[PDB]
Amino acid sequence: PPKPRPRR
Amino acid sequence: VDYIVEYDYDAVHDDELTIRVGEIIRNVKKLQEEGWLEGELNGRRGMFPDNFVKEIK
Repeated sequence: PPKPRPRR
Repeated sequence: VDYIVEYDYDAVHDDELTIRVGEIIRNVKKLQEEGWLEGELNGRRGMFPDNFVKEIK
């Protein structure tokens, strides 16, 4: 699966 | 290059690392995948987000 650019 | 963890992150896949503030991730490589790095923590290598950490210089 794709990964997001997680947010703090 | 080593990195310090600035923000907690929880792995959402088995190839990711779960990281906690203050931890040092060793031997970090910047990945083709934008926003992600690969490095060693507690003797295990995995992926983690680049905006939760700071490069140690």
